[PDB]
Amino acid sequence: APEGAEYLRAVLRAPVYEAAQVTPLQKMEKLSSRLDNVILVKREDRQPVHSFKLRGAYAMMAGLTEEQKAHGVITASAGNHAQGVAFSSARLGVKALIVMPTATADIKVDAVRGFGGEVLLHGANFDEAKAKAIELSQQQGFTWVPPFDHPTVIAGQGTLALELLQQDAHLDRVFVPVGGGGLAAGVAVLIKQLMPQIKVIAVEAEDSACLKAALDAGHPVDLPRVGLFAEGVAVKRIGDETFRLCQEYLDDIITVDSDAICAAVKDLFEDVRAVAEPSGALALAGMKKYIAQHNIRGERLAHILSGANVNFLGLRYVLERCELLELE
Amino acid sequence: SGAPEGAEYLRAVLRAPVYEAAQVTPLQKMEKLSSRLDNVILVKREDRQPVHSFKLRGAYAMMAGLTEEQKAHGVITASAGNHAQGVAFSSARLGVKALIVMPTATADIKVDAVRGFGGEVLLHGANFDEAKAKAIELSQQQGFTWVPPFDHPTVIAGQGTLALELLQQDAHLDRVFVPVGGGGLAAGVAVLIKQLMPQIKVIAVEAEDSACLKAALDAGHPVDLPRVGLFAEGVAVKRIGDETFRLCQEYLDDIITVDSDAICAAVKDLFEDVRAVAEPSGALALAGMKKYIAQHNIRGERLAHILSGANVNFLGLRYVLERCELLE
Amino acid sequence: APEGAEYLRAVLRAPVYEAAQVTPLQKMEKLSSRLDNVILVKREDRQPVHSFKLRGAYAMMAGLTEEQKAHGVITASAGNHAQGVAFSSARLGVKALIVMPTATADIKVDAVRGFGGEVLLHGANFDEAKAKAIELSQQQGFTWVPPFDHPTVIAGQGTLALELLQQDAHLDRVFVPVGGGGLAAGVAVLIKQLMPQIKVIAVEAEDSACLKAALDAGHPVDLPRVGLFAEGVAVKRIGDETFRLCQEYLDDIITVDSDAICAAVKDLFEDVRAVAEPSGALALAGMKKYIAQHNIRGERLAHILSGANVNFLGLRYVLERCELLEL
Amino acid sequence: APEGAEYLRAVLRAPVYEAAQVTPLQKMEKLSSRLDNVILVKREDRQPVHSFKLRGAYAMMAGLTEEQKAHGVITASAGNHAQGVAFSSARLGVKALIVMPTATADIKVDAVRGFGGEVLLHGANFDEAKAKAIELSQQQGFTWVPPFDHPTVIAGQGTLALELLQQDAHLDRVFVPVGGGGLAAGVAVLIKQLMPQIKVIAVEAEDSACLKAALDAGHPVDLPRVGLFAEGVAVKRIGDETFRLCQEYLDDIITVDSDAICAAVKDLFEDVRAVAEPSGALALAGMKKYIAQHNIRGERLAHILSGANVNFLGLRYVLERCELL
Repeated sequence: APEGAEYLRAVLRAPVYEAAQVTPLQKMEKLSSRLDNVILVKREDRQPVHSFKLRGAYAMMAGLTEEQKAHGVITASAGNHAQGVAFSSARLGVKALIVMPTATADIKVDAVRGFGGEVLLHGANFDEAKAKAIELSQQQGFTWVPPFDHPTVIAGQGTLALELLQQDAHLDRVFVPVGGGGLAAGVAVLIKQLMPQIKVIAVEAEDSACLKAALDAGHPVDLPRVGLFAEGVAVKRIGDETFRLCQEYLDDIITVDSDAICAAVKDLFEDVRAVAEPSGALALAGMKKYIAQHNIRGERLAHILSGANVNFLGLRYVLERCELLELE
Repeated sequence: SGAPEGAEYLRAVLRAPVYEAAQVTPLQKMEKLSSRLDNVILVKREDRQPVHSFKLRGAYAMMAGLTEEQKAHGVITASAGNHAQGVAFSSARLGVKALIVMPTATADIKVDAVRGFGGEVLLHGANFDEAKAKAIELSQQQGFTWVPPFDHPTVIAGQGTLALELLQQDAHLDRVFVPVGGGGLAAGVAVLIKQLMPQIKVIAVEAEDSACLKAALDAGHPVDLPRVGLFAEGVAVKRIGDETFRLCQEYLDDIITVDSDAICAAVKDLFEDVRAVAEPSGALALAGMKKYIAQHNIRGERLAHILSGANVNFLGLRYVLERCELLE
Repeated sequence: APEGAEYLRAVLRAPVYEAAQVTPLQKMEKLSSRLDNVILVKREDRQPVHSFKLRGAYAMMAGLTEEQKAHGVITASAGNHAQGVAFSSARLGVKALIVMPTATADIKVDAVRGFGGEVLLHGANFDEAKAKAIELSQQQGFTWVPPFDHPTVIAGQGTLALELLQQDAHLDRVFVPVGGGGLAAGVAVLIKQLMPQIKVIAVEAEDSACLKAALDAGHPVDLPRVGLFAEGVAVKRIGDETFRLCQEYLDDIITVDSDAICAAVKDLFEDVRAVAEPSGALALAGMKKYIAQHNIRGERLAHILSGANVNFLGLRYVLERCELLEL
Repeated sequence: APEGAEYLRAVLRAPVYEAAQVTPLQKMEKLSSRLDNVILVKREDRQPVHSFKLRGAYAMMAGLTEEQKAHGVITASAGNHAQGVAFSSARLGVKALIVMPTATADIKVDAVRGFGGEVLLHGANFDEAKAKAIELSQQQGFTWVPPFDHPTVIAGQGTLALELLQQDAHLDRVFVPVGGGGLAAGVAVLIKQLMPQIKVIAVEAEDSACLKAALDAGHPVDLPRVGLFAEGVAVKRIGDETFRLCQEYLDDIITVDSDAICAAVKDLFEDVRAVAEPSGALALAGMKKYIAQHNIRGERLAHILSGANVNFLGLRYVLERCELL
């Protein structure tokens, strides 16, 4: 449980650039002209695993002891965290086992194996895959790699915000997607240590708003049901350490429905020619709603395209909603 | 430079200054498709060009070859898509005025793409034919040099640089599959390869409802098609070019046609193997190759196709995805 | 006189990456095994102008007022600062006049002109060139671009240190060449705000040690004579604001002679295939002498290759001294 | 003894881009203004081993059978060829032994070891190291990787000329340095198959003109003494196949003295900021002499910076000659 000062030094020490790279901060030209603001996208889809999660996973796994590395790492994931851990394991020479639910698509399982990870199909949902991963952790001595709730993982995602401040120090507000809150905690703790004038706003899907629920209650709480449309942010309970940072450093939170998310997927395809996954377009959808609700004009605003690992046939849903939005 | 022989085309391909605007594009193995089809299946990534289609090669070679008088008088063409984007980019890079005529009903995103590349756009006509008629009239009135989309020896040599790159990126290639609209790309690839590695088979691929080259090969000369399908916009060509048909009839090894559903399946294959979203004409050649592999029971070979373009309407993707879902 | 926190925010705000770029931090293999330390070199020669000075020049010039750019900028420089101001003016669309001594090599003034700067040849030495530059500045109203003594110039150079910390946070010590003191002040203030456990060592040539003289006296002092071998560090008086920061944040200082500098040129050519100018190999020379004097083993030590704009014929002196060392 | 058409197909089939890269063709701005020609330099010093030799070595080594690769490769070289063979062996996963004279400088032995080659120091000169290389080849079954006299080596270097034609098709003349003639043969045969109107001119140091000697006699002869200043072109006898191709396809040959080479080293340092070794500046020197001898103006002229693996202390002699000029 470090203070902001220690987090800043951990962000600097995190060796993310042995696996991840500095990603472009690109102006969205069509959307900037339309919304009377300078809107910039942090293109985390350009990482080797096509999401940001490589940063925190590699940071945590490089920081393990020689003993822990020799016994390998385990985790449970539906996709993006699995590719982060598989890729980091190949680079570090460490055995990695990823438990995924039995219903996981072959393309996702293949991607994890292609990056050098061992895959175990187990469980009817993510909760049963995580139970198997923790059980196997204690039984066979694998080290558990948490997808968000860990200071070294938060520091790793914080490298993203450090790049932002050097790529554009005149930023006014940064919009961050939230699942368990690893990324939001890293961005918010880093920015509040270096350039606290910049507003950090968390964005959540309406049917997956576990941080909003935790903020309302004043502590982490379980959601009764989590929507599955945005896979990456389908988290039932915000993390303990991530909530501590988010409750302390976030300036605001906003929620958006499936329609806004799909509109943002279309916006990013037309402005930067990338197909974001729904959780990758989430922060943009929040920013667009924030801009209208608060009548924001003349500012420099950034959102994180956090991932672009999309199911091809799953794009039918996104495109159908976009067609339905045209009819109105 | 009116009806050149093979040796004169070869030297023309070396002389085309395409690398002042275009770039050498990757030749990638499609891993999933290669393991599934028992061949090494490679894709030439022409979507990686600055205008996201190969048409920059022919347009820039032809426009850079014009006299100092013609350049000072500017160029003109009629197009709503890739050819217009290639002419606009070339004119910006050569510092030459370019006017592009499009039908008044053309979508804003198409018009703005050509404008963003540096081309003046004149909206005129109720269809492509009237847009072309205006452009030819303005060519006679105001002295613009018309830039043909395929039927020109310098345009053909410009596209031929694609095949010269292929021979250096993989000289162990067995067969190359090429989409055909008016025949410019196929003529350049065929004449180049038959001058340097004649043992490589070059096979043209056409949409069933847009096969003006199969019609011209059946008749022995260029003929007009009654109706042309519009699904694959890039290859919606009513009549093959005179010079391209001369080279295609002389140097092609085979031709094949595929229906809309085969194209849609190819779009899905390219999104899952190389993470690109091809437009229908850009997946045409892969559709052609997959039918050819099955009809001829081909195994253990090295086969290449050209992803010729990736300028896609986002909302147009829902038909492609609907057909893919019906395909299982 | 900003505080450490203000310098940190100034470093982050410095728009240096509109002109300069992030330079490699390379390991020197041959030297590392020989001296039993991991020795890293920051390759500032890889900047478009082939010295670090682009960072501070562009930051200061981008930060003027629209009125100041309309009137233009002036500076006096013998080489590397001139190419930084020339390049920054072309990128910013600003008029730049550079006063250089009449004896400046044609290759140096052509490089400044090639980068898009007006050159005025005047003066028997750098002093008379600076005097004419300040004179034209008061008369015609050109904004003077200081080579080192300016918070925004210092903040610009500080971006080098911020890169170092993200490229290797397990560094033990960083060795910095010192002329006027802007780079050493940027590097030292930045690192002491973020990773104060890291040691920052200034390195000066013996016949140009105006920071050593200033530290001995407790204030900036004038040097009677300054050696001209290492052109970039041939400064007679340390800057006021750079001295304040250097006195406050530096961990140590060391001086070296012409033989050490020439030996460090040979080292850099054989390990990383670069021809450093004498000022660019200076920090390495200090590092080697520091390692021996303090018996340093098993540490991670970085120096800055600050520039590689060498007069070809001027290399005879360096090669001559290296042959004498070989004998 | 393949024909021109066969070499062309060899150049296309050479898999050089698995180890080597397409190098820049750069205009020399200062020298182009001074000499009233567009003077372009092909920067083969930017190859991973800092010489063109990685092209020929990788193409030959990749063309070996699986059994040959399993038995390993051997060569004799104290400089650039050693680094090319070493680097190719690391990319192909093949064992390589390199025999070098016992007096070879440490930095040269370490550069070959760093690229992944086994070094055996043996012999009082190059001839004694080569004899040990062939001996170890005949006993243990190492495949001998020739530095120049081999059709696949020649076709590997010829990729350099195929790049040149696509980088600038309005080239008038190309100048190539010659040691054993593998580079010149590959460049000359490639260009004469595709754009024969382009002149190819061999350049040789006077102290090492084994190709001019072979052309005078009409067949490969032995040079009595060879100059060692330009190490990479210090070859006693032109190859058999490289001479056959050079004699048929070159347009001209020109020699230069040491001072011309030194002046060219200074020109390249001031125009492109590289320190060429003497063999790498040889082509430029020949081109400057050619330009004056034939009053060439307003043309597009290319030379090959063939290598920049230089001895630092050796620069003292070059610098002294440049000050005297």
